[PDB]
Amino acid sequence: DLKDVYASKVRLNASEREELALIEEAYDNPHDTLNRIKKYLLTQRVFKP
Amino acid sequence: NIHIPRYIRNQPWYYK
Amino acid sequence: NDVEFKKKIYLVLKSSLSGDEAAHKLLKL
Amino acid sequence: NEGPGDILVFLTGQEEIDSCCEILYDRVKTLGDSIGELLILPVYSALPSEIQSKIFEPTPKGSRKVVFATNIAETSITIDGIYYVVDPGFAKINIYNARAGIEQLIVSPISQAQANQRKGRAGRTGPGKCYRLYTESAFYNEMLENTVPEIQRQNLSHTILMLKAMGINDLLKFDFMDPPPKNLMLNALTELYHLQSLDDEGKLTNLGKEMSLFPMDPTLSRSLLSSVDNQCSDEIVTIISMLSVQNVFYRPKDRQLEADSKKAKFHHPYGDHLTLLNVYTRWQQANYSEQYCKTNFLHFRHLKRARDVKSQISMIFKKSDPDLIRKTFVSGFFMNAAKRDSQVGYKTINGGTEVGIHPSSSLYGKEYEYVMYHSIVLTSREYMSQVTSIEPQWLLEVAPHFYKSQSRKKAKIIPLHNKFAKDQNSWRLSSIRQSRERALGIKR
Amino acid sequence: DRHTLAYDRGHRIRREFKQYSLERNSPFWWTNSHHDGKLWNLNAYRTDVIQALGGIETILEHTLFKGTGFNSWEGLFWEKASGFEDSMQFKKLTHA
RNA sequence: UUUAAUAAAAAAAGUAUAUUUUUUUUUUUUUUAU
Ligand SMILES: [Mg+2]
Ligand SMILES: [Mg+2]
Repeated sequence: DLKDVYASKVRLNASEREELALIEEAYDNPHDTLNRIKKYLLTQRVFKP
Repeated sequence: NIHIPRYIRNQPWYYK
Repeated sequence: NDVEFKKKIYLVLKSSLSGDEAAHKLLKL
Repeated sequence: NEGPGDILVFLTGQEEIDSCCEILYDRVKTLGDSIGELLILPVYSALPSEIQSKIFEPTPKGSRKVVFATNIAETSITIDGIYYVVDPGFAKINIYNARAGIEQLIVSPISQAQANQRKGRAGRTGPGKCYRLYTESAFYNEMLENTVPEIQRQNLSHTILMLKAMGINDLLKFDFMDPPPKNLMLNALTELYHLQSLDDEGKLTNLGKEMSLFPMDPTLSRSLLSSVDNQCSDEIVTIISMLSVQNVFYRPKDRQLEADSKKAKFHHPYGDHLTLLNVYTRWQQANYSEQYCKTNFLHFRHLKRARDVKSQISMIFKKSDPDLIRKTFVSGFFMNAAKRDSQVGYKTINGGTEVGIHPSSSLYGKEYEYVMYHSIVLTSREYMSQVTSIEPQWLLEVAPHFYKSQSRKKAKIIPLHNKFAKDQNSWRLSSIRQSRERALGIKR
Repeated sequence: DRHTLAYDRGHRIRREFKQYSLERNSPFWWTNSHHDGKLWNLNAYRTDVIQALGGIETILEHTLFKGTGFNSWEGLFWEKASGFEDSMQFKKLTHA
């Protein structure tokens, strides 16, 4: 559902290219990014704006 | 032909 | 004469989103 | 357009023999004018004995008889009246790839000796005819010289046990006439090492000697030692008796679905090995009758042989929880196991070979996650045979020495498939970059 | 791929709450094609409009097809590539 | 049994960006010799 937003457009501002790069990385090494999610669900308590 | 859509290849009922 | 008549009846029948409206058009014919 | 005499047509497989006999019968239905009658008889391996006996019939009324046969007419058969022979020069060889773990049934060209036996089968009466579709120089040069070895062909995991129990400390000390590649012999010795029959020093164990004393397969012999130790013997030995004999069920063309109903009446959903207990206990409850296994299509040759083997095993012993039975089989068959993968069906524990369940098995429509297979066949598709459900607790508690990440690290995932995208890599940022730089017309 | 969609639970509400976190909305917030199918089909509408307007003859007597000199109307249908504007939409290019 | 009928173009200055409804799944039952 994060990918589904970018199925349409080919003209992309830099924030969208950042999101697509993160999605493509998370598709390429899935165990590493899944381990990172497991770490953030345990020891992150201060978030960005 | 490959190019024509399927809304043209279809004959209606009353041409049958 | 038969095919073009079926086409006229079908196009009357196939607009007109109410049954009363198609009945109006066909009784107006 | 030739003289009278029976014909022997050298064919390869049962489907091939059936299709050639059907095409020849359709041709004999076509040639309905001034052609001699062609009595047809097919000869296959698992054919019924009443239908295997029909090949030795008399000739037709002033006409020809034809036996479409496999390689059984090479050396172990003798048909009367044979004056013609048509040999295509092909057979099926069983090539055992040990490191892959499977055995292939591959069509192989005939050597000089098998072609010689086929040409000699033409003349059991007198002056016959041998037609083999080959040039003479091609039949001399392209064909193999002598018979290929059985030591290099089949699995040597059984005979290595006997030559180890004889006491030969070295493999080349035996010095066979045609030795196999030592990859195959080393893999067979590796399997026999893993079966806990060979010690770490390279000598046979005491239980290794006791299992080499058995005539069955060495994995089956390990299961025999387990059934002796765990006191669950008789049902285990009954399944081993049903295993060592060829497949019991018969599949006709007229009564296929009724035979499917009899198989569905027999089989136990816990596994396939337990269905053999159901069949054996049904034949013993029927007191080895003829009507019961004649209706249920169980072969009487194979059933009487299973009775003889079970009695033989109990005699050489002399001098119903499913869980204990299945664990006793884990003790033998921990090596050949499978993990059910959702994308590609089934992976092997050794090497990751994409295998499959055969539809003739009990476990085809159903699925269990971890299963062990008795045998495996390389063909158009892999097929596992005699497949039972198993639990990974048993595969650990039996064999903590074969095993106890990296595959999790090397894995990848791909999104769900859509039809409308026409290339399921075009969502990527690399593909958007490439499409942009192609539309602009640059080139890197 | 149904065996990985056996695990997608809670999807009607997930699809509805995309209005609070996406600028470009979606009109079909109520159906989800993987879980629910194609609930509508409008292929026959395009056939009946061509009988409604009178056919390809009474459409093409309005158009400029007669001046082109194609042999047949069937050659109106191709995989037409845009060419210039496809090249030009990606360049560094002024607002105006 | 009878009756209701809108519109209709010149000049000047503009305009962001993605928006979509469209075609079946591929699932085959066969193992040489005892
Ligand atoms: Mg201005
Ligand atoms: Mg102004």
